[PDB]
Amino acid sequence: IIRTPETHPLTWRLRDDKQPVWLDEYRSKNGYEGARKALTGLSPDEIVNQVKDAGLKGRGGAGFSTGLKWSLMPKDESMNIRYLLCNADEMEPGTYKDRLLMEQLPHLLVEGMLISAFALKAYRGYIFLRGEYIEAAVNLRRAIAEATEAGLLGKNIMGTGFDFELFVHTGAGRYICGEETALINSLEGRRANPRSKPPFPATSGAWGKPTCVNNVETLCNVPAILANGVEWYQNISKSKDAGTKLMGFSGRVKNPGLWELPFGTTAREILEDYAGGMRDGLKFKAWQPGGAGTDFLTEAHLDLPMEFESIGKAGSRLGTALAMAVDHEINMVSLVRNLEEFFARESCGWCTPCRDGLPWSVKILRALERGEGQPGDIETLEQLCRFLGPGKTFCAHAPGAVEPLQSAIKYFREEFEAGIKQPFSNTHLINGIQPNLLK
Amino acid sequence: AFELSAAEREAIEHEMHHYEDPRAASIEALKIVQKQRGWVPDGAIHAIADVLGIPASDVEGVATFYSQIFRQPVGRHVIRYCDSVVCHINGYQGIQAALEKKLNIKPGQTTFDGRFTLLPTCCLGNCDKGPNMMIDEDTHAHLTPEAIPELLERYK
Amino acid sequence: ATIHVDGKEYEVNGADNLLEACLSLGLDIPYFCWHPALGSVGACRQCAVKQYQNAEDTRGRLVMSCMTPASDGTFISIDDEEAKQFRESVVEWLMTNHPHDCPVCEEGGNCHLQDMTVMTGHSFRRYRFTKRTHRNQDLGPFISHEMNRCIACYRCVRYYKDYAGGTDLGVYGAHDNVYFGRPEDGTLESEFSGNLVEICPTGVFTDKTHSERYNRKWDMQFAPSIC
Amino acid sequence: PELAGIKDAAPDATFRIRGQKLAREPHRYSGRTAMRANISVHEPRQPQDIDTMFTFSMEGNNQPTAHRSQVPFAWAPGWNSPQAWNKFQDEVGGKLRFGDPGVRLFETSENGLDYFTSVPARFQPQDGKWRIAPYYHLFGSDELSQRAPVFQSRMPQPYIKLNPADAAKLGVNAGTRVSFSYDGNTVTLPVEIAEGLTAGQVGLPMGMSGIAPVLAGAHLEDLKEA
Amino acid sequence: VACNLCAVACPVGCISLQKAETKDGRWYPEFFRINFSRCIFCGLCEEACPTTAIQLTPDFEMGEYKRQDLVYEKEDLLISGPGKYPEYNFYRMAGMAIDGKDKGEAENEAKPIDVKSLLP
Ligand SMILES: Cc1cc2nc3c(=O)[nH]c(=O)nc-3n(C[C@H](O)[C@H](O)[C@H](O)COP(=O)(O)O)c2cc1C
Ligand code: SF4
Ligand code: SF4
Ligand code: SF4
Ligand code: SF4
Ligand code: SF4
Ligand code: FES
Ligand code: FES
Repeated sequence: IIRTPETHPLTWRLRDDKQPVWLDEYRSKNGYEGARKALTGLSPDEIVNQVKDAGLKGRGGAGFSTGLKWSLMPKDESMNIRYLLCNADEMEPGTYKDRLLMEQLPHLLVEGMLISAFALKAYRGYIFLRGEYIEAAVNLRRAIAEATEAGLLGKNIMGTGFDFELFVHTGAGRYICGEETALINSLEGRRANPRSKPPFPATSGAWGKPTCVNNVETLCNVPAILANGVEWYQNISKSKDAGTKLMGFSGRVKNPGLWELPFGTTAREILEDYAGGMRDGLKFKAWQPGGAGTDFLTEAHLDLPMEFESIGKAGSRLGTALAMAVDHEINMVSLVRNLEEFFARESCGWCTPCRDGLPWSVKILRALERGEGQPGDIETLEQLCRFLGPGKTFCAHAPGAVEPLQSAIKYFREEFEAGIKQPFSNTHLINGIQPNLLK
Repeated sequence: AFELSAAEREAIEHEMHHYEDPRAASIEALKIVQKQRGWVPDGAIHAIADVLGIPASDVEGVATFYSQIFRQPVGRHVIRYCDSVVCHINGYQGIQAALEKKLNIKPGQTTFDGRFTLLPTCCLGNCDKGPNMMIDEDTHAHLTPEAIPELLERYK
Repeated sequence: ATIHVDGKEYEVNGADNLLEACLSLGLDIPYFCWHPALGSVGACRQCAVKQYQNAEDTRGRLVMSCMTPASDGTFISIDDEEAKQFRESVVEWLMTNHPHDCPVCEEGGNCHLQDMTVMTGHSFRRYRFTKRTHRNQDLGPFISHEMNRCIACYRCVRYYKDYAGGTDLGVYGAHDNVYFGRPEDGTLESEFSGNLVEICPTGVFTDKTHSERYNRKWDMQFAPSIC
Repeated sequence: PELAGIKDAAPDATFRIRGQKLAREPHRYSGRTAMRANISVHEPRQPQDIDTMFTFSMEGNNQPTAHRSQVPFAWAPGWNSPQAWNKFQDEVGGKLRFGDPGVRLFETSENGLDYFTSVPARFQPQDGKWRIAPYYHLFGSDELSQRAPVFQSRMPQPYIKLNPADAAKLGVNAGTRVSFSYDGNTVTLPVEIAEGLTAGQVGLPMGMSGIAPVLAGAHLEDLKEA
Repeated sequence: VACNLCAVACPVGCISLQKAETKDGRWYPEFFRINFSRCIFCGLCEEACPTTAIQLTPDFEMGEYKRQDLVYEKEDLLISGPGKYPEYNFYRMAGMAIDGKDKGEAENEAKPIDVKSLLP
């Protein structure tokens, strides 16, 4: 499938030989031209206004607009010490787009984050990459060397005079590091604990300085918006959400992978066209749109476009728009057990409900796996999910943790009741004491 | 008995001028010691605290918070098989059973000769080619239980 | 300021948080992670109250009273069923891994966790799985360590590091395996390490000098004196 | 008359809270008919307190709203922890209700002092004489605290602190026992090297056994290796 | 375990004891005395015992010649068997390490996981 730049402004310069694009080929295919336009004839506040007009939203899963985040910094010009972060952690399961992006296109991310720094007067930049991306780190370091030897980073960038430098910090294997405040805390060298709001990271981020963190996909969609105009970017997808998105399916399908699709595309159009359906003798039991932290959906929700507001009233979230399909052979009890086990062993453990209730749900699901369920387990799961909502915990990791649990409860309750076999026996008989027969 | 080498100290200092806070180089210093020795011993926490200036409690908390920084001694090669949801759909249970049959150990334990250490890990970013297994510099994909003895014999 | 607690009008300080304003009035709100001297971090999730936007609101919103400022005209409820259910659930989650140690614990009868378990009305156990255990460090001749009783409320690290300016007490590990103590065995080097026996709401840090010849708080003959 | 403020430090023995005294022990004080039963099965006298407003018994007052300032212990119904001080305060984290106990003897004077013109000279290290530098210890300086048996493991061993230059001059290393004579008595101590000390001084632990705190600021004679 | 719950639960206050600790860390009474001239035989101490150590037995013949000899010390109270509760042992449930029970060896307790362990 040929991806023209008119409707695919992100994946039109890709190579089919699985080889990275260096500085020469990137500069040949419209490299560092819009960045030159912004650094020469366009004010940083005008770039912020262009982002406002384009309606660029966050690609990390929250859906927050980039212009509102960029405009939340204070107007005090004395705070010149400013930091810009690229969230290349990709710690969410079921998401593999950033590895494929970084293995063949580092320079687009570098250019887009350079413009995002110039538009926000950010003097320092960091790419927070996960620690298991070895070849991605090697390619990123080689891109750093090639950009520094060409003058693209450092002092006197093409006569503009803007001082900027980028460093790459590798992760150390924790899922909670992906959150913005926790990424700021882990960048400072402390334990990756999130920070409550108030305060806000736009005011006091990294080391108290103004600091903004953007996703890799957002920082790669920025050059297309800046170079090919704003109204042209608005004229790509005709919906409430404007732009494109990296999309794809994974898990027991014919053609797993990554493609680029505009907003408003229905979820069925990736099944039989891009993925080509599943393997032999597999029934569509469930699917999950936005990685491990999103609600499961059924076949009735498959005919529904992948937007933010479209999934908003559907009882789920768009997430990273990298769905995963669960067939009839995989039981949902074991799947939810594995999801909650991941969310419990990779939780940060700050606040009481997630820290001391996710192991309870994990043990309940372990009992339901072995048939050792007891009457009072599913109700415990509902009570924990109700008491783990947005703001019921310290952050939003735990609402995303128990979104799959409540989704599998709502849609597949009959598979969970089959694990309840023995009656509720919490006490054991003590010889000499008559038990209190509760009714 | 611990002593940071000149190369390790130079690498830690080189990471230290990257950030404006010497505390920010704690994770990278721990990873440097991890690369240069294979694990972080008890004296390494105090050495990193002395070099950086932060207390040893902060370095110990950073080392014990992250899963990819090892505080207990491991073997020559570590095995980090993905056990997340997509690799569960792809069936990592057969891979884990084959690994436990070959190495004759438990997940989290090490072999008697220190040849391998069996560990689970988080998402490896390779869902489309699941299941995946992470050795020191390799991301093995499209795993089958029959190919596990063939894959484990190429590492010594 | 002016707050409406269960329909009753109360005059409080506007700069105070809601938990300290309600505690100053004699109203009982369960809390662990808040201390008057150490500030607030909102870890234990125990001080939930239902705040209403205006005078006539039905659903409200569950909020943390140690983060909520006591602004003028603030309508809250403490004894309504949703907030009590949430606080009982938080106490129950704290009680899942807590050891069966009250008779052989020096904090029995002097325990904040016992008081808040009783205050929330939680007395029936429905947890049947295993409970996590921890090895006990040696903290010297003054402080006795028992990490099974911890509820991960982060008051010790806050006091010892931020307040007391110590350097050899920290939190280690993640999720429910967080460990509070020194990196290795040794004496707590701070000159104010003894205040951990009152900062800690549980029996993790106990007076070892008292532990040698121990008696409960009700059996003690007290007098006000000067050191 | 300069100590005339100590009358207001606490009320006298006739002070009552609605007629009753202040209880020393809590309401659930136990074992009262058995704590002395091994000596005699007859219960003794409750000790009478003619000096203070307190009683050696249950029968008193410890209400958090009692109009008083001397609170023997914090206890409230449902608050058995040290968080009952919240009940005993007017506002939490503030003062004790009905005022904090204690009274300042003197107010701030209107007119101050004058500048002390006696500026001391520099410290000149003389040969043969060593200036004693006081090194106080939280466990070991107050005499009654050293008497406590639990402080004998927390206190450090008595080490005499020396400059590296002075240690080079005498030729003694760290840990070596050196003897010094003060007031005609020779005592030996092991040497610890202090880099932060200055030359011509010698560090000594004030308050320990044999080293009185009066030794601070005094000369020391015959510092030689034992 | 010398937890003093019986002594405070006694409405007459005729139980006196003191906590002592062995080298392995288990708790026991250094002494235990009951003033039986004061005891009303109400069974509140037995009801308040969390270890079922203190018990009231079917024995009424306790008449004495001297009132001082109605103070029963620990050597007169501790019997050779389990009494009316033959199987209960509190130290199988307590989460404090003694001889014969390390951490994690009590009922419904997992093995202690060190923070230096390799598991995620
Ligand atoms: C628990 C949690 C984990 C997250 N993990 C990642 C991640 O691994 N990679 C990523 O790019 N964003 C991740 N995010 C999203 C961002 O960290 C952040 O919440 C925000 O949505 C970023 O907005 P952006 O798309 O404009 O960059 C995570 C968010 C949460 C709440
Ligand atoms: S919800 Fe879980 S991950 Fe988030 S702050 Fe609370 S303990 Fe940490
Ligand atoms: S800390 Fe409190 S709740 Fe825990 S065992 Fe001790 S007295 Fe009981
Ligand atoms: S040891 Fe005590 S003060 Fe510290 S977190 Fe645990 S319960 Fe809180
Ligand atoms: S039975 Fe006797 S010793 Fe026991 S509580 Fe009653 S009066 Fe006290
Ligand atoms: S007899 Fe029972 S209630 Fe009394 S101190 Fe001993 S264990 Fe506690
Ligand atoms: S789920 Fe295993 S590589 Fe992503
Ligand atoms: S006291 Fe408010 S959450 Fe802890």
